[PDB]
Amino acid sequence: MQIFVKTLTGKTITLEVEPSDTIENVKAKIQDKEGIPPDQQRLIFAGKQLEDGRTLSDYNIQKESTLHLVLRLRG
Amino acid sequence: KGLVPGLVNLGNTCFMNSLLQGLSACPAFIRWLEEFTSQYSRQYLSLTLLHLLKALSCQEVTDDEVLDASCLLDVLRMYRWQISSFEEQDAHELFHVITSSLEDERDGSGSHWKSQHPFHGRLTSNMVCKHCEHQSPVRFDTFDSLSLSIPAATWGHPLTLDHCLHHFISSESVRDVVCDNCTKRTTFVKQLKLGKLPQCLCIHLQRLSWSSHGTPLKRHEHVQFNEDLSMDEYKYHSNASTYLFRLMAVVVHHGDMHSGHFVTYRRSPPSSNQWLWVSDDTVRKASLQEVLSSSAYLLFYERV
Ligand SMILES: [Zn+2]
Repeated sequence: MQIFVKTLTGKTITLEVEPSDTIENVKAKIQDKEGIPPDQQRLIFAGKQLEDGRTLSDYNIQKESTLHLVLRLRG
Repeated sequence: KGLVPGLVNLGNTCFMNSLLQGLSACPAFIRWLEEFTSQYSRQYLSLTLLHLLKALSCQEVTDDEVLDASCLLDVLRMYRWQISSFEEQDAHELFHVITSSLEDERDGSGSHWKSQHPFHGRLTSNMVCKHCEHQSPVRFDTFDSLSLSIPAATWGHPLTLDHCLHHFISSESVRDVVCDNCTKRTTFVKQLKLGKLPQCLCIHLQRLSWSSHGTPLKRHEHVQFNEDLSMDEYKYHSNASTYLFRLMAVVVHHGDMHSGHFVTYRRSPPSSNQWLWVSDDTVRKASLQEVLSSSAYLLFYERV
């Protein structure tokens, strides 16, 4: 299918994914065009921070869905 | 003196203590927790969370009172969020752990006549192909906070929360998306709006960007925000119902990307218009001028 990721600047990129893909696979695809390592990425969907290990099927991410990308600011 | 209890820092735990001071300063959130946990009088995250917030939402009962909130971290460490008990963490990531745990706890609860927690809102996403001008249908997704990108800053050019919000709501060009009319790809126009506003509005100002070189950059720029916030301009529908919000608390991050310290400005509890600077175990009176001059990271607004 095809999903959207709202990036750090607000610009929204398009990704080609499958419902069986893990989000570490998706974080890998965000790295391809944004250069963010997956361990530094936080992907949020429906108010939920997406846990590396699950697939897009467990979160029910369907076509034309918009994920939001934010970094981790420790304190 | 109208001072709240402080919270001990038992190992870089200011990310939790700052969030708890902010959350306890949101009276609608605490009233919802009391309503939600009232069914258990007919373990759980909500009971542990309410015990701390109820105590932090009132003036201290003893002079220089200090509480310990790591019982909360223990239960999250056991069941929701696998982290150490000593490493620095992001207060916004914790906010989403708490908010996800409460939605999961409510989905398993038996009193479904009760409302979702007040931070829960819904955003709209409209999309239209630029080639054929065929508007795709509306997509609503929920949100528990707004993560706003901080635009580029110029000397002498103010940087306002209203600007950050409008940029989050502005339309954009999205290239290489398949169309259902052109069958195709093509370039789409996408825009996010706000469908359902939450009674408690958490605003996350992204103080981490990505540099052109390939490393994170702390955003030190001051973002101007007001005690009063009108959200009418960002609604999807032409709703004639007004949406006025009032500032309850600010979570502030000092330091760089790796190292840092979280602090919180919050209103004093009525047993009003008096403000507090809370840094873990230390609570001081602060003027509204100091609050509005802080470098906000999380902003907690409550609808009036
Ligand atoms: Zn088209």
